[PDB]
Amino acid sequence: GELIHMVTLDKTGKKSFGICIVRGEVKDSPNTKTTGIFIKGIVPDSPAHLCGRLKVGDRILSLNGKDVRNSTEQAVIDLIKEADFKIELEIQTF
Amino acid sequence: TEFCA
Repeated sequence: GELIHMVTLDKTGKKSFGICIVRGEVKDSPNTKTTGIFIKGIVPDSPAHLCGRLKVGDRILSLNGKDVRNSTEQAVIDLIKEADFKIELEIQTF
Repeated sequence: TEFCA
């Protein structure tokens, strides 16, 4: 069972949010596939890690209200770097 | 690993 939920990360006092992402695809069916931005790695002791509500394999649907379903990896990274100390992520998990 | 923030 999957679920879309919201996760806010605050990197105050940390070097970065701690997420590494990649463009990926999963088969939503049985005869179709969906593409998107997925969390490929999480940095230990980073906000993403300490949060505990973000998992490797989760897909990022939006960032601070911006749809990133079809964004390039670099575009999402730029968006994150343009943010202050916080980013609100719409996450699809499980 | 590229694309981390």
